[PDB]
Amino acid sequence: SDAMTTFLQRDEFAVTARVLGALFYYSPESHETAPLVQALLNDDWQAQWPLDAEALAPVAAMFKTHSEESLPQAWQRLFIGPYALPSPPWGSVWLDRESVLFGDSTLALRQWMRENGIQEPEDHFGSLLLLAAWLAENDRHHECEQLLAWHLFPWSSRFLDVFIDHAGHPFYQALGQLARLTLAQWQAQLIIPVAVKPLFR
Repeated sequence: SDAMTTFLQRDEFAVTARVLGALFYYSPESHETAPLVQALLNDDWQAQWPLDAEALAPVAAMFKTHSEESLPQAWQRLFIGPYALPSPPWGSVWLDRESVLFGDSTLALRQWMRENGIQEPEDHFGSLLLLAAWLAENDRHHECEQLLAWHLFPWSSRFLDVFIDHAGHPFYQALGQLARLTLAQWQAQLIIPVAVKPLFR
């Protein structure tokens, strides 16, 4: 490392948070993400992602792996309904004893946001990554690390493990794996430790 390469690489965190967050937040047909989806399905991108090539290669291939289920079918099944979601992408599902939306962990996140002047529940996996990206982009690094350590990482690894195991569409399995690898890199570099919180699901 040196100061020049570090500065030139400043956007690695935020851009990867934005990609991962968007792909969990928006439908794969959205104007926001369809071009990214198309590139993951068809094009050469992995060299530009800030992970080791050996770790990325299987993931890039998994994105391109065929299913008879369409991406819009999978998105609906995984994130919308009507049947229970295999891995619901909201923090309070994992961190609240009753496993509801707008739970106690959601309120803890809200309080933290309010005390730091930061402004549908807020604890969606994709929403939290998009918020982390915004914080990093606006030079609020201390706050970004608290968001990750206290409000995302206590549940994200569990959510991702279940999602990867049960997604059942290669595109979304790959997205889960990419997120797991990327967030693990971030966790390993965090200045402060992850809050250890009970997980109920």
